[PDB]
Amino acid sequence: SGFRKMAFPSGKVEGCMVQVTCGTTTLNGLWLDDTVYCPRHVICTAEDMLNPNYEDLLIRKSNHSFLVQAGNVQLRVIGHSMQNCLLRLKVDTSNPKTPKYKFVRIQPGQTFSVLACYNGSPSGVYQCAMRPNHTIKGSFLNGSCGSVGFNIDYDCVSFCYMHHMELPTGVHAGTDLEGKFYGPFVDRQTAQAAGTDTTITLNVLAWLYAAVINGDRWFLNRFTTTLNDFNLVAMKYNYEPLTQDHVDILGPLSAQTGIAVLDMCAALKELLQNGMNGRTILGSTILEDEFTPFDVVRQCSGVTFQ
Amino acid sequence: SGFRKMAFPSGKVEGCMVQVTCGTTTLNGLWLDDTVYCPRHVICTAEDMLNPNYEDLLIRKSNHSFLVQAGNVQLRVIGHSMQNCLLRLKVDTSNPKTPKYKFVRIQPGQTFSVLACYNGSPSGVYQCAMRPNHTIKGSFLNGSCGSVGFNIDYDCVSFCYMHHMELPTGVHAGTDLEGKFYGPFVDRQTAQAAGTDTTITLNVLAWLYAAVINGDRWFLNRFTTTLNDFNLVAMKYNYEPLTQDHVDILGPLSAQTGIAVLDMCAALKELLQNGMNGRTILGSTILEDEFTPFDVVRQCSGVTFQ
Ligand SMILES: Cc1cc(S(=O)(=O)c2c([N+](=O)[O-])cc(C(F)(F)F)cc2[N+](=O)[O-])c(Cl)cc1Cl
Ligand SMILES: Cc1cc(S(=O)(=O)c2c([N+](=O)[O-])cc(C(F)(F)F)cc2[N+](=O)[O-])c(Cl)cc1Cl
Repeated sequence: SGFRKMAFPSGKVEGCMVQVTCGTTTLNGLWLDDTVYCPRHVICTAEDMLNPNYEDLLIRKSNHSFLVQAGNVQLRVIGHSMQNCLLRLKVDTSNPKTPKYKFVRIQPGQTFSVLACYNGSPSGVYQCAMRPNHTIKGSFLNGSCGSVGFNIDYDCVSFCYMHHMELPTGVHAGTDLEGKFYGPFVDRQTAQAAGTDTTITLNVLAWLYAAVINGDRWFLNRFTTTLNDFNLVAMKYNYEPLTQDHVDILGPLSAQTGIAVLDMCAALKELLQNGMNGRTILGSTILEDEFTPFDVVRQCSGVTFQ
Repeated sequence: SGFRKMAFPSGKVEGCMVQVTCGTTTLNGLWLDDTVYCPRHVICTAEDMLNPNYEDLLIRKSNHSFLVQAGNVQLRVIGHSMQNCLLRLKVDTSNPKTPKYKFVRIQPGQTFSVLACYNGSPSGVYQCAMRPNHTIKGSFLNGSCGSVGFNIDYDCVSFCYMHHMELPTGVHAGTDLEGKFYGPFVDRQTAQAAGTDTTITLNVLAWLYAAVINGDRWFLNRFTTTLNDFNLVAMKYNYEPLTQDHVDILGPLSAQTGIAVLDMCAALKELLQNGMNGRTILGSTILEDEFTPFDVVRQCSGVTFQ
């Protein structure tokens, strides 16, 4: 029993973190096989960040412009290229600790683990959801950029995030491991801001199913609702519209608990209109939206506490 | 910016997790040098758990009664002893992945990282506080016992918890790595229950300092208080009494933010009596008590957002 925001064990990623230095700028890189990945912003100087032309800044560099440090060992760069907002540095040593991996572009609403790192040294690990507005509420200080986000699937690490910037509201933005930003953000100093966000409806419903699996039914009711009537309430409370696809995804959780998805939606509607009346759900006084259906099935028992 | 419950990177502990089998019972063990540590409950049968005599159950075992599996490799037990509520199995191979480590007995209020494990395979990692009533609000299913709790100090892993049981309220209990239980619990099936708990005052104050370091001052006020007047309010709201030692510990955070500890206590008192009036603190609608002063200094910037 219990229910916590659980991260994936981080060892397989820890063995991939390196330090990349260009000029006066140091940040983190990801070393897989004979390639190091890092934010291309490493090549900017303290006067370059307003309107840096990365094509122009990079042509002016050589392989030995880049210092890559793996622990106390210095790796030699024998090649370099730009891929979107990342640099790819070829090095003369293949990472012996390379795990099985893939690069994936995650969808909004989906969760992953972040290994926060400074100067190539892992510092902490925590779970994050990709917000609908394509930012994450991370925890990051200066020098964290190049820290990565991942999920682990058996022995395979699916890398999905590399950190690049903090936005004015203190939330965070970055790219996939192909260097394409999540969201409309750019790696230069502008007036960019997070767009308005919304609550991840599918994840709140997932979490209500987790609460029932863990033995709590207090918030249920005798009503049902149609998708459309639910969605009228949803927009009132700044929730994502629920779709038939989302209803289908909740099938397994619905089967395990014997509660119809649209009946759970009726419960949510009531929670939204009436509040929680001093009560908690899985320890929480608020409706949580950073657990996916997948996250609930991973962590919760396969047999419910009836 | 941001503020999250951050766990320590778990790789150094992942390389220490093994599977221990005796009879029909399988659970997790911790392999350091040539010793495997695990809960002594591994030697009970399905009819032994009411009043097992572990001295009696163990004398009846040999070294080959125990099957220890490290990944796909079988370790051979060449010795065994009981230390309080743990077994210590000597094996014929020293763990090549042994990190620098120590065993520590943590105090209530203190936090650590849990590496949740099943059948010797790490599954997830999350941060926990040792409650004043000596339980933890973990997330654990059948087969998690022998999962460990730890803190990491440079390259040194300080092991402080090994998991043994779930109590009737769904909270968790275990021992230090000398096999001594935290709390009055015993490793047998009885009517034992968690005693009443209280909020960790020192940690709530720490977290209020974190909120100010991160730029938020809304909850402050123009008042101060004495220790004694604060403590009158504290017992009303089921908070730990604040002591001069706790005031002294908050010194560094007090200096960084320019807010006197007893002035922050006046703020807490007001929060306790008046509520949060629809507002949040570091994203939270409630007062959080699972971050220590140490945790705040580890994660927060050393320069406050004035
Ligand atoms: C990719 C990257 C960006 C920055 S940044 O200078 O700090 C930065 C950037 N940025 O990416 O160039 C954009 C923005 C904004 F415009 F999006 F707000 C804000 C910041 N910032 O936190 O000062 C730093 Cl230091 C390091 C890296 Cl690796
Ligand atoms: C050390 C240990 C205990 C149990 S236990 O059978 O599950 C157990 C124990 N226990 O430790 O013997 C005590 C209590 C209680 F009395 F404290 F409530 C409750 C349980 N339980 O969750 O069924 C299991 Cl399976 C595995 C281990 Cl390694």
